[PDB]
Amino acid sequence: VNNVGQFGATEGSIGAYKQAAEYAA
Amino acid sequence: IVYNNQAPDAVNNVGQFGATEGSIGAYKQ
Amino acid sequence: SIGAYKQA
Amino acid sequence: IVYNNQAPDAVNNVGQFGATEGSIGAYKQ
Amino acid sequence: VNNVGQFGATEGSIGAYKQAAEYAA
Amino acid sequence: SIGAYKQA
Amino acid sequence: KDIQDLRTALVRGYIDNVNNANYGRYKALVGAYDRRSLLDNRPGGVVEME
Amino acid sequence: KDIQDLRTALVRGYIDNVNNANYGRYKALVGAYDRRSLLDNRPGGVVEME
Amino acid sequence: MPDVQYPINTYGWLKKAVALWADRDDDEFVNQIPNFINFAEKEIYRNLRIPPLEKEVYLDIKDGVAYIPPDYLEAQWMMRAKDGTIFQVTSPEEISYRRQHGNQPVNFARFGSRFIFYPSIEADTPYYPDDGSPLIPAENSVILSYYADPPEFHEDTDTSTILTIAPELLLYFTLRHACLFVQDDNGVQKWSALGKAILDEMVEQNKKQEYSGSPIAIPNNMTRLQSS
Amino acid sequence: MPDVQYPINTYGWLKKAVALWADRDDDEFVNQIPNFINFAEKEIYRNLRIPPLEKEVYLDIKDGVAYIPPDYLEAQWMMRAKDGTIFQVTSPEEISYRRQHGNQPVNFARFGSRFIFYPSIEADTPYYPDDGSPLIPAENSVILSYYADPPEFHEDTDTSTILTIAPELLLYFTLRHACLFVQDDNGVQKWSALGKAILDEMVEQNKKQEYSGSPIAIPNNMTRLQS
Amino acid sequence: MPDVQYPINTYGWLKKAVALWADRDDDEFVNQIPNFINFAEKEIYRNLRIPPLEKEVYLDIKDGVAYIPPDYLEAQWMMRAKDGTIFQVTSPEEISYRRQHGNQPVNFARFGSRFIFYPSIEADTPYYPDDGSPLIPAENSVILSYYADPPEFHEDTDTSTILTIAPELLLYFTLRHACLFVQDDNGVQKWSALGKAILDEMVEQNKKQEYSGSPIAIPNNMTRLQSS
Repeated sequence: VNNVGQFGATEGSIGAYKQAAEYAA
Repeated sequence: IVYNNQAPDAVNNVGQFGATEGSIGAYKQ
Repeated sequence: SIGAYKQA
Repeated sequence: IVYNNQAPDAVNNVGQFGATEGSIGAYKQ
Repeated sequence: VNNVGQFGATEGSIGAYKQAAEYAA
Repeated sequence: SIGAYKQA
Repeated sequence: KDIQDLRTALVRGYIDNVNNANYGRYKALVGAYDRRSLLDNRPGGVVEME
Repeated sequence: KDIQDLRTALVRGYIDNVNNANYGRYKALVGAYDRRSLLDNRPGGVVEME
Repeated sequence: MPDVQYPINTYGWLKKAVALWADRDDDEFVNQIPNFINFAEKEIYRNLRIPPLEKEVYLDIKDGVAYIPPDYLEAQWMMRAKDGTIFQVTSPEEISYRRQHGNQPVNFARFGSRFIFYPSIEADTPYYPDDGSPLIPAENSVILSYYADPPEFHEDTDTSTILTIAPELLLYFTLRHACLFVQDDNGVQKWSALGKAILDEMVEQNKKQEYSGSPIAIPNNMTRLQSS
Repeated sequence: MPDVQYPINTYGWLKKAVALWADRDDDEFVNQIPNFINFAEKEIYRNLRIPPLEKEVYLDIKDGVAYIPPDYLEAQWMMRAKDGTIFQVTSPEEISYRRQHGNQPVNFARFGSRFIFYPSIEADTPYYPDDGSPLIPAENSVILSYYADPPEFHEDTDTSTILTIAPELLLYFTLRHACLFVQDDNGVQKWSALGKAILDEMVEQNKKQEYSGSPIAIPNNMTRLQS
Repeated sequence: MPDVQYPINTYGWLKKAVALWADRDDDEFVNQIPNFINFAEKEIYRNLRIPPLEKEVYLDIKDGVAYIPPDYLEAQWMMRAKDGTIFQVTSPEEISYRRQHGNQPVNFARFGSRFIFYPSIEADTPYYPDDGSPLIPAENSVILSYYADPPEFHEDTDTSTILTIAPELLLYFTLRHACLFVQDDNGVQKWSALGKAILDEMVEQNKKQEYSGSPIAIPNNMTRLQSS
């Protein structure tokens, strides 16, 4: 674990999903 | 390092681009 | 060859 | 005028270099 | 003894001991 | 010919 | 002999002066680095902020 | 004789003046050393902070 | 009233430490602690920019129509994975001018929810329903680095780097909205000041982290490479 | 009568002293002393930069790439085990232009979580064996000195260099958050002022040991090999 | 309550004069007077720089790896014991440049917990377990003068130059933390002001002591010695 270290981890995002346009394409 | 191929699961509770509670259904469909 | 951005 | 050949006896209660309460044992060993 | 004189004495240090690296060497 | 500073 | 030496010294002085002026180091504060913009040396796009 | 001596003195004066001006010492405060940046003499990267 | 362990690691213990640090705890209050935490995290991520919330990903240009991902908040360095090349952002008018008037440099802009590029780029990526298949990224594969919007807490076991790095920040920024929900101003002001101080400390740390290994001195760059 | 020792050097004695300087002896307050000390240590190390919390480690460059350690806060001088050759930080737009338009200086950048060196230097790690044998450093090595973040106590007997150097620092900075928990303003102000003064003294001490013992005049003449 | 003699010479009498000058004396208070004195002495030595806490000692360079002693706080003049020579401190980059590009002057830097030197110095010193044996210091023996961190009191009979030169300083700087331990602000402010005034007087004395035997006038030094 990191105490104040910013590189000790990386929080994920909402979701690695594209837009509706890419799905339509 | 990764690709954006996963499926929609949530909405952008913070962020001026993307989906909304009234549009996530469209993404999923 | 560029289109508009329709709604979802 | 002198040399630093004596043995470790205490910790640096003031000073950003040297030993600590969790490291004096290493110096002595 | 000195009253305010700074050269009237010289307080020792913590200890005239080296680092672990010098002992290892 | 220079090394790092290991812990005590 | 002396003259030669003398001149050299003077010349040396001059030289080193120029040898520094050509470096063109920039003085700056802390809250204005903007490394992406500063390191980028292009005619346009610099950020002299703060 | 005197003239010679005289000239020397004058010359000496001039010389020492230059012999100091070429040093180019810099005056500075305490909270602006930044030794890593100052000692580094390259055309770009200096930090004249504070 | 409630108890809590020394480290505030998860949402479950944070929502209880909130009610602890504010004796204003009851049914009508604890039920909205999630909303206060939501408001606090929104107020935080609206302007907080740090590595741990970043995200790198390949893009699909398709010479134009290329779209902005949903989690886009701010773009970091943008480049490729072949010999290295950094893009620079310009305005729509510059690209419209480049189109007619006319390939070492590459520009791009932001047309609504798209990323336009003057050259007809042909970046390739695997389609959506692809199963695993890292695909061994092919050439002409641009890699984008930006700041992604983090997820919202939905389970007590759900944790985040913010909890393990700085829980007092969230606790204060949510006690702000809590003391707003009830009628209280001194606590609001104090918690707001403390949260702002913590955020300033964090952003200053991020600043002192970047370009912090040596000084800089521009070596009078006058494009030594002109022949090409 | 919670009694602490004179040489405050551990986590348990620090906790007892915090509970002492805040005479209230109640579970509602004592059970959160760990949280207050956590907040204090996260407030101090987040912007404190001094030698003792530094660290040296060898990198494992494969081909002009690397990965930052999980305990990285700020980097300072980097070099190789031989000849020195201090590296200098640059930006992506320059370390990517060098490749196109490019005795041999070195440059490195930070691409999120990866150090990218232009010349494509190669590095190796030393001999790992733990059989009471030396590490036997490796040739073509690169040394990095960074301000490592310390680990959380999570134990009574645990300690740190701060407890020996400036225990009053953590004491006051945690009593600050304590007197914030309970609505006590004057105490917050006093403890914060004292902690700020202590941190100022520390940072000033770290400055008076720098490149001071010499005149600031006669600017250096590191011009070139061409006289 | 307790008694004390006119001169506050030792720790034993100082810890009693502290309780005397502050009627706030009792079991729960006297037991922590050592901690208050520890905090006061730490706050003092953190920035106090004067002769009586200095220390000269020979070093072992070993052409590089030479390490900083534990008691290092600030370096005074650094030189040798053979014909005299003063070193000047520079940055790591200057030394790295000197290494490749290339012996009257000698520089040095601070690499973490080491003192680097560009020339391959071969200073010699007796090893650790040596018994006595002053060794009649050999040549190439550098002598370092710095400010050493003084020892912490551990016995009532333990004394220090600070007690014999200025006990009121310690007494005030520790009554500060005492009046902080208990709830009191006026005393805190007054004792802090008095201690700061005493420290200012002492540092001003140290200042007026240095270079205080004649005026100065640079005799237009333009390196009369150039032939070599």
